[PDB]
Amino acid sequence: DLDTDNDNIPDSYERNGYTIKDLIAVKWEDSFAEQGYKKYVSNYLESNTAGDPYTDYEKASGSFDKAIKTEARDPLVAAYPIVGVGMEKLIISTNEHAQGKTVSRATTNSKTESNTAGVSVNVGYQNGFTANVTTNYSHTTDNSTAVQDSNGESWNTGLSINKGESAYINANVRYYNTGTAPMYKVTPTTNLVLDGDTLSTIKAQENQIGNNLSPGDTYPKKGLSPLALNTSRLIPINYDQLKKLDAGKQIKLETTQVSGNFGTKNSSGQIVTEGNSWSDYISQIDSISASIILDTENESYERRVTAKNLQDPEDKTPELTIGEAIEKAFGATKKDGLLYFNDIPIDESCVELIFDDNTANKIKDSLKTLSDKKIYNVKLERGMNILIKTPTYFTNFDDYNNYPSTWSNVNTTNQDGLQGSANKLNGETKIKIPMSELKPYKRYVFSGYSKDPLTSNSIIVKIKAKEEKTDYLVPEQGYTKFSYEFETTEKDSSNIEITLIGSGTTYLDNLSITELNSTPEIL
Amino acid sequence: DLDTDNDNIPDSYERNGYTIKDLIAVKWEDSFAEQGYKKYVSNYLESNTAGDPYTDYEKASGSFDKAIKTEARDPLVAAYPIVGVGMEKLIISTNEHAQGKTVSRATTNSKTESNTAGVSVNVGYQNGFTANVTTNYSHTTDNSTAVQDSNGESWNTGLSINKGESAYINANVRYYNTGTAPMYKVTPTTNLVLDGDTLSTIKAQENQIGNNLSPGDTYPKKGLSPLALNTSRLIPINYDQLKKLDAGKQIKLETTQVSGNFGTKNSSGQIVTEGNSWSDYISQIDSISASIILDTENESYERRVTAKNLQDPEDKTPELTIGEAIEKAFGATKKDGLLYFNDIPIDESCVELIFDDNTANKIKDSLKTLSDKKIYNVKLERGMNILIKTPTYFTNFDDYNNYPSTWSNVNTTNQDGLQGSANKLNGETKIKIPMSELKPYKRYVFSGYSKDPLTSNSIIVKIKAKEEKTDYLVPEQGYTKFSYEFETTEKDSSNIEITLIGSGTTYLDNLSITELNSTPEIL
Amino acid sequence: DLDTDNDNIPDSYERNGYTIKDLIAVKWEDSFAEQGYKKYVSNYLESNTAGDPYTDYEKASGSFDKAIKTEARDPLVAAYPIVGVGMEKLIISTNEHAQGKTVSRATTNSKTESNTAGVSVNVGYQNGFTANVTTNYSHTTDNSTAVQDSNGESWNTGLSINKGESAYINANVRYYNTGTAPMYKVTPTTNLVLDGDTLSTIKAQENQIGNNLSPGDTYPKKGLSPLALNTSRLIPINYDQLKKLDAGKQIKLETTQVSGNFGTKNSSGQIVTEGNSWSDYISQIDSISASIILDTENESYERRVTAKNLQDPEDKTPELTIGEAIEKAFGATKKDGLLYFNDIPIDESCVELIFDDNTANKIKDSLKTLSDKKIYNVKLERGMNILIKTPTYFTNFDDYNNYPSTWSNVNTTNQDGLQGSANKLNGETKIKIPMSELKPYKRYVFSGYSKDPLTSNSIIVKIKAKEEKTDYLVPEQGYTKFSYEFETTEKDSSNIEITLIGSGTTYLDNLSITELNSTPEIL
Amino acid sequence: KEWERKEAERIEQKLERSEKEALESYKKDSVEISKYSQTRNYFYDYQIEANSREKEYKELRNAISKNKIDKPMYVYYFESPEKFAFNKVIRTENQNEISLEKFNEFKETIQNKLFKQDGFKDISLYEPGKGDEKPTPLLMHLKLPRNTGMLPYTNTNNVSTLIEQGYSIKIDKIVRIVIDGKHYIKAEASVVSSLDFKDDVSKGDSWGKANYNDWSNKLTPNELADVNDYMRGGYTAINNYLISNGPVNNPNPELDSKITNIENALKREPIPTNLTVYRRSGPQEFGLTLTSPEYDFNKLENIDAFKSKWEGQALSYPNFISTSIGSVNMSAFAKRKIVLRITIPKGSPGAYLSAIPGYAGEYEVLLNHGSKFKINKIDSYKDGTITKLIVDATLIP
Ligand SMILES: [Ca+2]
Ligand SMILES: [Ca+2]
Ligand SMILES: [Ca+2]
Ligand SMILES: [Ca+2]
Ligand SMILES: [Ca+2]
Ligand SMILES: [Ca+2]
Ligand SMILES: [Ca+2]
Ligand SMILES: [Ca+2]
Ligand SMILES: [Ca+2]
Repeated sequence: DLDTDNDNIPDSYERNGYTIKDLIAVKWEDSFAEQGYKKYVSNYLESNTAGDPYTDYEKASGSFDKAIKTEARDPLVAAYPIVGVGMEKLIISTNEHAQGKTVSRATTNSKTESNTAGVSVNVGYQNGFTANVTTNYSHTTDNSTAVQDSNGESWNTGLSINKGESAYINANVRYYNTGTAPMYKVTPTTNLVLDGDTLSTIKAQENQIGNNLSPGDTYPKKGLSPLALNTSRLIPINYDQLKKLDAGKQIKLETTQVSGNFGTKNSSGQIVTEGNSWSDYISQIDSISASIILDTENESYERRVTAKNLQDPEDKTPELTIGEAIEKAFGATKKDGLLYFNDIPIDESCVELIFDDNTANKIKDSLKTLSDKKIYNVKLERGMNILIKTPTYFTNFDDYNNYPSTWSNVNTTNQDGLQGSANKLNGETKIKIPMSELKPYKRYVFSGYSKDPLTSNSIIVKIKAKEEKTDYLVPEQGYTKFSYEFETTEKDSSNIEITLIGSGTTYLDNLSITELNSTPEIL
Repeated sequence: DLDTDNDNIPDSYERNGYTIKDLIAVKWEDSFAEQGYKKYVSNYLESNTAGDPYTDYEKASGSFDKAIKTEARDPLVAAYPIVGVGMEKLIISTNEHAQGKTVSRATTNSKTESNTAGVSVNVGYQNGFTANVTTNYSHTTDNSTAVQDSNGESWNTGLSINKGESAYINANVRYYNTGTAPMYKVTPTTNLVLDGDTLSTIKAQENQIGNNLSPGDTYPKKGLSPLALNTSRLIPINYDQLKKLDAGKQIKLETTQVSGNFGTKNSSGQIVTEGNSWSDYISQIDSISASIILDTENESYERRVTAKNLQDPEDKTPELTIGEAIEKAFGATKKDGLLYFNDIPIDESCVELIFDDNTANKIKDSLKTLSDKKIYNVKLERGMNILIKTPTYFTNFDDYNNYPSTWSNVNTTNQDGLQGSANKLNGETKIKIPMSELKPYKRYVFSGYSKDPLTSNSIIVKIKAKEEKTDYLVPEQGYTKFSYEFETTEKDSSNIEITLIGSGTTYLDNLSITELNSTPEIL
Repeated sequence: DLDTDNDNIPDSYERNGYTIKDLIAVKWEDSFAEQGYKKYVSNYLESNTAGDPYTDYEKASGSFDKAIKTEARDPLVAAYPIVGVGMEKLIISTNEHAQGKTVSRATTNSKTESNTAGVSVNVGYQNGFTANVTTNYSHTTDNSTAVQDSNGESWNTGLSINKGESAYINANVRYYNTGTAPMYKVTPTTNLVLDGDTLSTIKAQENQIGNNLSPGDTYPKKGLSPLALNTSRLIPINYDQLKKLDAGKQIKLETTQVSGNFGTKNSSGQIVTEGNSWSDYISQIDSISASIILDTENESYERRVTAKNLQDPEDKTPELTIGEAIEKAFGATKKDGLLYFNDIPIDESCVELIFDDNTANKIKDSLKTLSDKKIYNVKLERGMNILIKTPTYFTNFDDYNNYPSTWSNVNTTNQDGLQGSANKLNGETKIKIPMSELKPYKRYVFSGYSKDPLTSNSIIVKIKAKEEKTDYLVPEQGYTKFSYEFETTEKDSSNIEITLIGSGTTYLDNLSITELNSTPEIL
Repeated sequence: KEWERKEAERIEQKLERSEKEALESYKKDSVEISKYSQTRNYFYDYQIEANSREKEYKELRNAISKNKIDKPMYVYYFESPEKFAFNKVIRTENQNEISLEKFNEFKETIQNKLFKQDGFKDISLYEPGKGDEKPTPLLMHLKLPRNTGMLPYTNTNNVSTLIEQGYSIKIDKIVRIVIDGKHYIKAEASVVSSLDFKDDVSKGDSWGKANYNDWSNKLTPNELADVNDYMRGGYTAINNYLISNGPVNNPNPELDSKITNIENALKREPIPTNLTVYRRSGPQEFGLTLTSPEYDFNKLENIDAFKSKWEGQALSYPNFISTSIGSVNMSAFAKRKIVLRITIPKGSPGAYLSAIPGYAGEYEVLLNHGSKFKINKIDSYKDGTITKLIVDATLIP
């Protein structure tokens, strides 16, 4: 009944009940929860609950721009812009205007590459912390380059550079958005850096891209002709970085400064984007909000959710757990003890979490007073980062099995697993996976869960690959997470075999193969 | 019932009690200091207690910019931004367009070198003056660079300059903001100088530095590639200064005129930085505030502190001691006589204090009047300069110790110390500090406090280094401070030996090793 | 009750009493004089009682630009700022680019020397005129050069200019303000003048300085690098003025046109310095006020005060004497018949007084009608010039005794002094001041006061220096003022000694040595 | 003054020819049109129709009713203390200090009470400072609610805000601030709106008929029968019984049951809103006669005596009160100089008696006997040369 902010919602209806329906706010009684309204909780001291340029009423009632993703309907998630550049092809040409010698190479792009590259994987997991510590944390602003058609050939031995004069570099770029914000006056800048050495800076101006860049799409609409570095002219290189590109290093292209605007609804008609811009709300968001990233193997997402600093009892901001923050950041359907995407399950056991030193240390410190020892029951704080990676292959010995091959000695008739059923181990359990559907020159990690209702039963797991290995495993009554890494090689090699041998009493569940990073190739 | 300025605070409250909660101002009654609620003071003669373009209650309520550091919410602390430039590595090339001869040297930048260079050291410190003086006073606006990757070789060998024609000098620079304020329309003018000879000036204008420089971060966000001086394009050099650089001297950079605007709320909605400027307040705030600089080896801060003008009873402004001003301007947990940061402990017997001549004269005038004979319980005056240097190593035979080696013959079981325990001595005390832990070619001061209730139980100390020495300090009834200085060379040298012996009765405490400057290496 | 101007202060409170406490006027009844408060008078026939753009009430309330010094709180003085330009180091080069014959010399700048350059002293000073008469007037705008670091060497030797073409000049320049007002938008036009001939006019535009020049502050703050003339570009010279630097002449500098803005607080927020100009008030202050310059050996002060014309009973304006105008325009403490600064004593027998011809004629006209025979009880009218030269050494046989060399035959057991005591004599008196503190190539005047209670007791004085001089003086019963002059030579010279021999009955008081100007150097 | 000018030329390009002509008419005749909009509703309806300033009033009022705002605002203005029922001066123009006792008495006069704002008025949006017009030490700082008229309009080189205030204000608090050396009262106030019809009475009749079509069905036969007796002639007998202290002096059980039935019938359907109504009262209701000298309000000392006697007191009506929703002057009470403007809060007993067909009454509301009215404001106007008073009162528990 009492209202403080400049909005229709009273402060009594800004906590513990918030019904936006037919443009009026009324109180929940938990009756129309299946009738299509998710949880909104907003500041009753701040009209702008988040750092977005909107009040809590407008963003929770649909009275804003149509191009904004509807996940920002909740007042705890701010519409935060992320602009990324993707690499598709590279050409080396010895001329400056464009006869001459020119080669072309195809290049794949990796967004969450440098974030999980500093992930050190141990064989045993301590306490309830089922996550590793990355050395460095990086968002989807930077992009990594991987050469697929890397046949054995020096880049110099065809380019024929003798002493001092090296060729020029041209490429094609794409401009995507991973976030809930459309860019209209797209004027970014980026640095093309090889192993620390900056080669050039690239600005795309305004007319070359257009008056709009929507969330979740590129300027080349899906599969079309890429925009090259021709329509700021050509990028030179010297005779010191060609061997770096050839042997061990890769070209990084990082977006330095992003300038853009947005369109807000006026009193009369459609959006207006002249007298406002995306220039100052970035620091308002990132100083009050955390950073939660999702990387499904098809596409990635990044969100900023406002959080609480513990040293402020006047700060009456909403408080959430890790899983609740994930659900409000991304949007998931909640069934009995579990959360699901359209096809991707979300759990602390199905998709993996990556934290930097600060977040991992805070989660380790905060897990001491908890009695459940689960990852997602950690209260959300400010200044912490979550990187959730989705495995490229996962089985749970249940209704989900996306493994292209068929396992050996699967005994579904069991009930003492974390989810559904589990494999009653009897002897050897085998699978083979072809090299064709696995990316060459990369690192993969296989993880899984084991139980043993005995004292000192043991398993051996052999990973037959181009570094084949055998690992010993001693499970106990408690559930043990095991995770082992290996490196992939070229297509013209053999398959990869995963074998495991036990005494016939242990139980296995939640087997997940994931790609983590790419290994350098000798050239 | 009575208020004076353009503010909501009553006049009666505004002296000796000040608390803001739920956007109401209530008095202070010393009962809720442990719940994160803290008292301030405000001047009841003007709406702006500080020199900022914001009122005291509004800046003490949090209804303003969040990018500012949160310890600047105190109304007695004003927002003050400083732009600095730092060179990273130097490249010399003989072509204006970029073949030819190009050499590269790797440098490191330091903020407080010229201020410390005018500071002399002494074996003992008379009376209550436990500091030294600086010859000239400078802030961290100017910086000094020291080359680590430079073995014995002249610059003329790699450049081949005979009589008059020289190469072109290029440098990699970054821009940093060490203060509690942002700026957006950054247009910095920076002079590149060497012992007075202004080589050139550079304007970064708008297209290279970006439309934002938030406090707490430099121009590259954490670890990325620094800006190169290739985009005003190049600066020349002649064959009269190269040997000057070769022998003893170094290149310094300092900015002169910096433009920028400040953010503030509008009437209803967004925030605008168009009709604002950080250019019409500098002459107001420097003529009304003192200056404090703190230099931890990792990061530095500097704030401007308004004080009480002594020779005017009409100007009813509150008075401050030194330590209270430091605690309110920086933010330090106050234990029993202890000011602790997140990691750095700051006291009088834990850090280094640097003043100029005038501060020394005034503090010798005002220090004699104190009956406790302590440096911090002196009333603060307008426009006075203080610098604090955190020692890179400091031990006190207590909870804090950050030394590379373990001290020898340590007897911590004592209570007759200034802070609890003190080191009882029965014999020799040794340390062997390596060049793996130290930067090359620096000047260091080891300081400590000696105490002994005995007549002439003399102590000798040997500092074996590249400039090895022996000294004698006699003990006194008082708690006497000794400070010694030494130098080193490049890091391929042996351990530095610190040996000391008294006669088994003397007591020592607060052993600190700090850095001062770089010696001019011979090249 | 009765009001005339655009002010709140009544007519009775505008005259013979003025106290402005808590923005409220009240009559001065002389019971709050010792509590740090001061009484004024301001005109009741004009809102702007002075030439500044500030009425009496806002300039007396403290409600104006706080960068204006506190000495302008009285309504008598107008905020009149001055830009002066000085030089430190000259470098001579024979190229149009930078290689060439370059010579670098350091040169000292003298602000107030040309006003008192053509002054002559007398052995006996007739009547009650204890001052000196000058032949020309000069402000702090002009600045003269004195070359010190110059051994025996012609200037043509360092350049080898043979027949027709000389080299180019370049200098290190700095900007100072001597006035109680700030200007922001500086437009400094200066001219580099050579003994009646002008070489070049330098416009420093806006970018080289910026929109900030605080009053009393050098553009480099304290000890930094001077601003070189390397950032309207080069100034030439022929083989006619190159040789005139050698023998007698000094090159001077004179600013001609300067404009700026003054900060005016708006109704709500910040001070507006854009819509302004310091050109409509130059004749407002220049044509109605007087001119008082005080020359300390460390700094110069310039003030303008409103006065009364005697031949106009219509104009009701405040009446001022000399000493009261000095105390109002500078701020002084009133001891018993004494005017003091914080350390500088100012009195008719303690400082040097320099007057122009018309003002000296006026005072000699007015010295007849005074029955007290004093120089400070002279009424002030429009259109004077005042120079107060504080001596570099002054003793009065009192608490002030700052002579670095001790006297001989000191007898202070007396009481018939002008103030305190008088120096009793028995025989000789020897003073030997060393060359370690005499600046070479200067001129010094020693003045003194004598009494003699004997009919024909006479003294002899010997000033033994490079140009020694004997003199025979006949003192009288009253106080007689005498002045002698002498010069000096370079560092290799001997100490300068002063011997005075009386006969045991004469009394000496107020002995002061001062510096006047520079002598030409044989080179 | 940027936003006022911006919205002034935003509204000005959508103001038509007659609306803008009325805008310069208010620009040249602000005070007279303001007082006319204050006091026009108490004249005859044909006086309204033949009024020259009525066209300007209706054009400006329509412009005010079409230029609205969705959010509450805070506005600053200076208005006479005589306009807010403070018939004295706190500090004069030359006086700059306000003592504690005058602040206390102004506080206790303005405490827990409502003050009407009627007619056209020009108001600045921001707090006046140094050079702005500050004629009085009363700086009213009002929260105008949502859906309230708001007209920025530019006059010469200045800009102001014309509105049609028709609302009472509740001053929440006041403070004493110093502006240009003078003590000003800054009054934080809240607008309390009332359902006032003034002259448009057909739509008020429609509202009363919609709210009271079933009212006669809700009454018992005793209550409905006594109400039917009441408007058709029993009002005279019942009012003569109640005024002459009937139930105390010579109690009539038939008339006691009659007034009980009337009170119950009024209590059956409470009014669902806070209303502003106009009762044409005579001198005998104020203890005076027509031949008494105090009734002739053409002189000013009679109005001063009326203020000294009746302001700040409670008016007691021991009989049932007949009120008219129309402020328009009628032939029945043209000679009466007292028009009592009564404010009635929510849930009060009473009825709109014109919903029952067959009665020749003109838009009448009946009120329970023994009522107490709080006298709040007394303005004055000129019906021709006859000076009449506007006694703005209210209903108090
Ligand atoms: Ca609310
Ligand atoms: Ca809100
Ligand atoms: Ca399991
Ligand atoms: Ca106040
Ligand atoms: Ca204030
Ligand atoms: Ca200790
Ligand atoms: Ca006056
Ligand atoms: Ca006056
Ligand atoms: Ca004396």
